[PDB]
Amino acid sequence: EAKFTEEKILWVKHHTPKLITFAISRPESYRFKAGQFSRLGFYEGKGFIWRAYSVVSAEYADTLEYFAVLIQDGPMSALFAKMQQGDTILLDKNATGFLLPERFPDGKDLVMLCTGSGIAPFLSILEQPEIRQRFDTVNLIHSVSFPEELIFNDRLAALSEHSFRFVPVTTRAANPSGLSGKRIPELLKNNSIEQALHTKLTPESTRFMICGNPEMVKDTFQTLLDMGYAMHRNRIPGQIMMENGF
Ligand SMILES: Cc1cc2nc3c(=O)[nH]c(=O)nc-3n(C[C@H](O)[C@H](O)[C@H](O)COP(=O)(O)OP(=O)(O)OC[C@H]3O[C@@H](n4cnc5c(N)ncnc54)[C@H](O)[C@@H]3O)c2cc1C
Ligand SMILES: NC(=O)c1ccc[n+]([C@@H]2O[C@H](COP(=O)([O-])OP(=O)(O)OC[C@H]3O[C@@H](n4cnc5c(N)ncnc54)[C@H](OP(=O)(O)O)[C@@H]3O)[C@@H](O)[C@H]2O)c1
Repeated sequence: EAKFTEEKILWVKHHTPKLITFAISRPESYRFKAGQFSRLGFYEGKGFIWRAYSVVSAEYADTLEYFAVLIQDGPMSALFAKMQQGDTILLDKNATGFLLPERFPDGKDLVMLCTGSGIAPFLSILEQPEIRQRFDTVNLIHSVSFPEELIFNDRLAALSEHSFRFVPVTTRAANPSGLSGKRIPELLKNNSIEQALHTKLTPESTRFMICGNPEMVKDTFQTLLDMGYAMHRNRIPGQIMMENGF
């Protein structure tokens, strides 16, 4: 039939005036791999409006959960800001994306680097039991401007205490637990991330995922290349995978 189904908003949590999570009903035949994104839409008059969102919830969960930054004057943000439980929302029948760490042949330490809402796919990746089994450590570095935007801080930090480490980065204000004042590319360059994790990072043992602001992705990729890392390819195992968070 159609390329999408009509689902319902099950709930909406307004963590801050600009940051929301929400959940939608999940058709039994909707399958995705941790790290992928859905396309969500609404009827817009006689037409549609569609956007991509990384699935935050686990592959095995019975709902679909998402995490959205409300963009000033954004068309989809405007709908998200007024949507309520019970509203109809459209779910494209197909999930997409290549942020798939199991494609890495080996590696001792998985390091996921994200900004803002780009944390979303890594939250779903964190639920896959085999990811934790194949990596000696799994690390998540999350960069936001202010600590109030670290909305998953409480539980990620609870999961950190085969090890899992969470390092918050706040670029425009201090945060006690993690790194403050500096963006991820510089924190890779000056050894701060390597020191924060207590794990030496090398091309031989470290595998990188990057998701977030496109300028951050380019800057991080360039920094890693200068440090001897390589892009994962169809025929080269490599040590870097990346996806623009928007
Ligand atoms: C593969 C992919 C995955 C995505 N996953 C998510 C997700 O999990 N969560 C999410 O919030 N958005 C996600 N986005 C972006 C999302 O699809 C929309 O762009 C976003 O919801 C804003 O839509 P809008 O209509 O309100 O404004 P738009 O017209 O779509 O965007 C206006 C501008 O706002 C900025 N912007 C848009 N989205 C973001 C963002 N999330 N963070 C920072 N700046 C942004 C950009 O400069 C953009 O040009 C993803 C985009 C892609 C391509
Ligand atoms: N949050 C911001 O600082 C900021 C700035 C300009 C516009 N906006 C707008 O505000 C809305 C919300 O955005 P957001 O804060 O969720 O997303 P964001 O602008 O992408 O910021 C999230 C994180 O990404 C970092 N970052 C940005 N560019 C980077 C780069 N080139 N290299 C490395 N790290 C980089 C930011 O550092 P910094 O804090 O140092 O930028 C911040 O830590 C969007 O409409 C966005 O366009 C936000």
